[PDB]
Amino acid sequence: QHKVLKTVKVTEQLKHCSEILKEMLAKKHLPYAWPFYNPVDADALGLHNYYDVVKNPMDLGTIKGKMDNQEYKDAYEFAADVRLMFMNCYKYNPPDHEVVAMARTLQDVFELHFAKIPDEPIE
Amino acid sequence: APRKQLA
Repeated sequence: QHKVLKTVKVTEQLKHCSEILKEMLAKKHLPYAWPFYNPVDADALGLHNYYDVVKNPMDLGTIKGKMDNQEYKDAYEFAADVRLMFMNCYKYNPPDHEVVAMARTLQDVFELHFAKIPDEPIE
Repeated sequence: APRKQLA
């Protein structure tokens, strides 16, 4: 075989993912990332229809928790949760909502960083 | 319809 072990590359890639998550949680992005630090509080916000339209809520805090608990089998799985988070926002809010603009700015950060993970994501 | 209000 030789070369690098697949389990090692996956771990390296998940480490890059952790670093991307850390980047997204930095104070630098606070102006447009804060709405995604925690789960959306439908109750406290009066969004009585949030869990109706959004079947799988997601947020940076939860993704951070799953990463810390070694729950992602690979980078694609991590990416899916990040995109789910943005998808939820685009689906629940009106296209012109201020939070949508913030999501897209934060997604600009994510996509540009994720894509620069050395080589291409392994399964 | 409800709408989220960011602060």
